[PDB]
Amino acid sequence: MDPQTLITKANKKESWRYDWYQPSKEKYPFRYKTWLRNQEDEEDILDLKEFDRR
Amino acid sequence: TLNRKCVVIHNGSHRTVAGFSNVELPQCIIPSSYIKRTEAEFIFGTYNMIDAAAEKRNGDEVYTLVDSQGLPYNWDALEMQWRYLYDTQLKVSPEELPLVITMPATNGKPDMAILERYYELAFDKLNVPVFQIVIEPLAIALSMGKSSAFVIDIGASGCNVTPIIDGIVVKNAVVRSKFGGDFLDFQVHERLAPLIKEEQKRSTDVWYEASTWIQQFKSTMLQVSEKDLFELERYYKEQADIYAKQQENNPLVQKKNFLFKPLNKTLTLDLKECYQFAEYLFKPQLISDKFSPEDGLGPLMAKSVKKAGASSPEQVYSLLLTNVIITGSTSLIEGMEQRIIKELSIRFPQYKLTTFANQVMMDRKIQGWLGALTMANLPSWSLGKWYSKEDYETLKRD
Amino acid sequence: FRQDSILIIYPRSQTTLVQFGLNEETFTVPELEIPTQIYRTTRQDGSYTYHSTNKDNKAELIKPIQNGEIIDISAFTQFLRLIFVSILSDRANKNQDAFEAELSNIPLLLITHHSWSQSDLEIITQYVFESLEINNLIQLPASLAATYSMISLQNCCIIDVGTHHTDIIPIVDYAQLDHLVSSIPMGGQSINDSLKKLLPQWDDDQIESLKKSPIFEVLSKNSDLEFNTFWDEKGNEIKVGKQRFQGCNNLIKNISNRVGLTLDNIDDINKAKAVWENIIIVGGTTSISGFKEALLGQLLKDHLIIEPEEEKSKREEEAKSFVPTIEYVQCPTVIKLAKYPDYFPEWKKSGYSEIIFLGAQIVSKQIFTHPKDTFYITREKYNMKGPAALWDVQF
Amino acid sequence: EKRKKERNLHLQKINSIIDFIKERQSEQWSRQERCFQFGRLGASLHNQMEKDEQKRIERTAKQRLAALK
Repeated sequence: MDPQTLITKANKKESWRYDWYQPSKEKYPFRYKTWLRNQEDEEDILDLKEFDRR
Repeated sequence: TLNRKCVVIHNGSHRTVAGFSNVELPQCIIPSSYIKRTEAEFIFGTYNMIDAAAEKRNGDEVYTLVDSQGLPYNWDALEMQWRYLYDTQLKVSPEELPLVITMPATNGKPDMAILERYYELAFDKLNVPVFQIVIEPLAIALSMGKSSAFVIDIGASGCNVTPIIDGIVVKNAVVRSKFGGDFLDFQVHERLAPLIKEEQKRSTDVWYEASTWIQQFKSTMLQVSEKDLFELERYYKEQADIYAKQQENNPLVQKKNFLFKPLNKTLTLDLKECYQFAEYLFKPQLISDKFSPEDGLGPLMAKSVKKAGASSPEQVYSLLLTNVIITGSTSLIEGMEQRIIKELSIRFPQYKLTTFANQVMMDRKIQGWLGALTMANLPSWSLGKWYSKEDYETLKRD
Repeated sequence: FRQDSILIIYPRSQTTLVQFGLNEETFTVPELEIPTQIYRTTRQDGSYTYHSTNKDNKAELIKPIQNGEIIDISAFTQFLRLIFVSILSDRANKNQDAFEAELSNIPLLLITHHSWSQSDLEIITQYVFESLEINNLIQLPASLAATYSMISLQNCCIIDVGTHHTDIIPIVDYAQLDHLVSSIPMGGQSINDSLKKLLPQWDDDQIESLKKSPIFEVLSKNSDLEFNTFWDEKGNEIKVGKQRFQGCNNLIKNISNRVGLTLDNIDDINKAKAVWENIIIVGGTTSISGFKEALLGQLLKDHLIIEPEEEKSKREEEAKSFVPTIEYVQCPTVIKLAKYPDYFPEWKKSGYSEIIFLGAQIVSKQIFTHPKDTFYITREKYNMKGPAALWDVQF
Repeated sequence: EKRKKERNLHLQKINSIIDFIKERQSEQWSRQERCFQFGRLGASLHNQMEKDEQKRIERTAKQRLAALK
């Protein structure tokens, strides 16, 4: 099948980004990269039995 | 907690300990020295430095980065050490994550310059977005669960005793002794020098010996007298005479044997000789007349307690002597804590000594790093002074 | 979970061992040995499209792992996507209802390396749960998968002799001392290139076939006869003399020096000796016979604590006038190889050179056949912290 | 007034950092115990995979007489 619909039909949900964050006490005078929660608005197949050892 | 990940870097006098905040053990424990190889090449790391010093190449020179004060003094190679941390060990940009670094307890003068150096090191060189300075005897004290504590960090540079009352460091009573691990590196290598046929520029050879077999002698052959050594021979014979009389031998003459690895030779030292090196931490007059007993650890216990009483003294005395924290890599030798127990109970017999120590061997070497680790995971940034780039920009103005 | 839905990926510098589903009677050899390589088409506008084959000779061959290190974190994860979808298509081709039985909930176990970065491991956590959409993920180290393939001894030492590198890892308390993990850049090719020095008139193919010959052993009968004949990859008979007994000594001496410098910095004396008594030497290189016994004997030669043979012999002459031995205080008094698991039939058949894969089958029978989610991130834990939840499921 | 707020915020900063470290002290004890148990729990599955595959070897050795006849 198509490589994306093999994934979506399988394994049955948020997204995450590695982003700068400025924390609150208001806002601290720095930032830092961390894993911030994404908000609402935020190819090929090898044929098997080719690498099968025999 | 906070959605964060901090960088924890501890620059001790002998070991540069670095790791992350989301882990409990450090990413690396590299030495606080480097081989300058001569073009100049600054070899950092543990295995890269022991292999380069085992080559015994000319032009190689082990140069330290942190002096006996606990302060960094070679800031450019410490930057290159910190570049070796962030890239080769931490594998992260220094601008991505916050930083937490360690400072020794001082009397108050040399902090602002080293803060300005740490301003020049975190911002001007690494572009760390925020770095937090914690005090290493304070960070050790809080990580054991104390806001008021009596911390003694016996490192390689010496003994660093620090009285702490209620979160603030009593700075005028902070005394830093000279006799510690690198001094024990000197004394052990001196007495075994007829037994090993041996007896800066050759500090490539000197630090290599101190990191391979002199560190092996202090970890295995060294025993500290838990009394004074003259008091210990008096105490051990009087108990053995009771053991002989109640039923119907000298414990010094127990031949503790050291297999010297560069020569394949037994180094037979009896237990008094193992007691002899550790005596100089508490009686440094046993090597030279220039060292008072106050310069040793024993009378420096009472001197740091009595100066903290003038921070009403006798409550400060009972505050410290019931909150004794023992830490350091040199304190891992057997009998270190009981000698501090004896030398302080003979100087304060009225007060009962309750001394605490991280009994884990690895965790007491990195207790300054583990002290900064707990401060790196605080769930409020108002719990510690987090030096933003603005905090250097307000220091730049006049 | 269902044990047929269990997926284990062991990616290396050269190859990648893949097995989807446990045999449930005995644990078997990994059948799929895919080379760790992806094909990067430089798509116009700058985008990348990652392929299994050379897409019209516009793709470049990107091997995302060399010497165990991830060098391309997006190309590795898309090569993980390349392998995973190839399992998803084959299970959709073989079973055709696998999306409700074999693919409806897939527990993924990616065997990780010590040299993989924290940002690299977190992008893998970001990739598996968003693009791969896989509901669970174990990021098991290659060091801890090796000691969980053995009898799960509490203190061990891992010597991962690869093709171009050797990873020397101490293990105490089922954990990794990251401040003592070192890796020399000397692997299976160091055995080959030392035979290039001993056999200059040969090529790389005859020496690698000599390294893959059955007559290549290390001394610590082949030993009695001087010359022996092996076969080439093309079937040509080639004679060799005593060079089949050498070529391994430089790698053996360099490992034992790096092992001895690693475990001497363990200040806890009780923890270090059980590491010294549980030496584990693994890798695709380590299929050479006699390599582990001489590497053990070199540790007996360089790091075994004993009274010196000159000092014992003088004292034995002094007793000739019963010998009590000199008692030292240093830790490596006994140096032993760890006992290997001799109860898997298929792993005894195909060798234990890839034994890191076998402990993953035990960990996936430990964690994926038990309801405890303490060592894998769920969909809930990814919706809580994301890749920040990766450092709550580590060993 | 202003003096009551400073002493209480100092006591709150003292007690909370003591409490949060004691939380992370217990987090240090909790994570190491799981590493000890699941390592030995992996050792238990080793003995589980041992006894299942050892009786398979013992049964086929007795069934060699059926192959022998």
